[PDB]
This record gives sequence, C-alpha cells and structure tokens, in this order.
Amino acid sequence: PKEPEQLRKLFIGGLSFETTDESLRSHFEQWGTLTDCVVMRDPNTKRSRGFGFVTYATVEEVDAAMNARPHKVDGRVVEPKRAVSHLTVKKIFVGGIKEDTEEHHLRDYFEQYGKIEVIEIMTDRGSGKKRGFAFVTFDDHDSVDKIVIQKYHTVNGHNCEVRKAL
Repeated sequence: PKEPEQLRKLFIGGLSFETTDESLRSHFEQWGTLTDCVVMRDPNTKRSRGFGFVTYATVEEVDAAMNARPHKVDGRVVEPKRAVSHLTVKKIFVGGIKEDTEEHHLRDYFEQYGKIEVIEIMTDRGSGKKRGFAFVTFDDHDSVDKIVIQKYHTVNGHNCEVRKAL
C-alpha cells in the first residue's frame, strides 16, 4: 500500500522564473522517484509564477529531499515545504505528559524528528507543580511538519496530543 499522495508532495517556492518542469524534475530526482513535477505558470503568458510542486513515490524520499536542503535549483536557493494538513513554525505544544515526564523523555523522542533548541516543561506559576504539557522548539520547520501529521505520539508511556505552537 502506498502512502497518501498528499504526504508525498513538496511545495517548492522561490523558483527561478527560468526553471521548467524538466529542470525541476532533473534536480529533485536526485533524492527519489518523482511521480509528478509541475512548475506553476500563468495561463495566458506562460510566465512562471515562481513556485511548483514535486511528488515522490514514498515519504522516505520526501525526507531525503528535505534532508538535502538547502536546494539550489537553476542557480537560486528554493524553499521546499511539505503539503498542508502553510503555517510554518518551529515550535510544538506537547500535551498529556502528566507529572512524571521529564526533559530527557521529550528529548530522546523528539530529537529523531529534528534538532532541538528549547524544551520547556510547564509548571504552575504558584506551586511549581508540573502542569502536564510542554513546548519543544526545533531549529527548522520540517521537524514540526513531520511531527504533526503523525496519528500518534507515545512518550514516557503517555498517548500525547501534539500540535503546532505559534
């Protein structure tokens, strides 16, 4: 069974206006099999709109392409993002961790999604007791984009609720 197509697709912004379907494809085929690759153009002038999308055969190929950023395509550094589920942030809310979840629990799990810069375990302003939720800040948005499309997150035995934090 194939992963849903929406999860295999990358928005590429910031294209050179000279990038074509063919040159975008030739670039991004370095990181996997592309089932689709389109530069968006004006319907009348055919002038590029400066963005496009590519679709890989598998999510692991999407990961490989994102891990190979920065991408310089036809001389210009472009901006790939996974398709929306774009609210582009580097921080997540992690709920449901209760009072026994510590920093190392959160770090050991989330470090495999991206490079962590801040872990904030929330405590009561008056008593200092743990409130049962936390924020994790990464150095880049793709970590968050991978995290929030998962159906489940299990950390320290708890089924957690994870969302983008703004």
